[PDB]
Amino acid sequence: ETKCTLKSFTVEKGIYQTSNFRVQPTESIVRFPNITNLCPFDEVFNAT
Amino acid sequence: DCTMYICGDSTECSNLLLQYGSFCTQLKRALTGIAVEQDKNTQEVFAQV
Repeated sequence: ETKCTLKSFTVEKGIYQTSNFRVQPTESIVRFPNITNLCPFDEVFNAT
Repeated sequence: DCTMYICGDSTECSNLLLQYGSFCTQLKRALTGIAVEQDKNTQEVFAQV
């Protein structure tokens, strides 16, 4: 990777920065309020 | 870090950024050069004995 970054097949003595490390997320979470305000859809559809 | 700063986690943003070229190579090179320059200044100043 150091070779690939320097764009050369030979590397001299030293310290070289090559890439970045970052922990990838594990899973996704979605949060919303207590959505319970339902309309009278059923009360209208089942009306006599 | 160019990716983290400009785009972050956006892979499509990274793909769009890759079209701009080698700006970030120059950016990182200049930053590392400034770091090494500050280190060399500290050394030349305080390591005379």
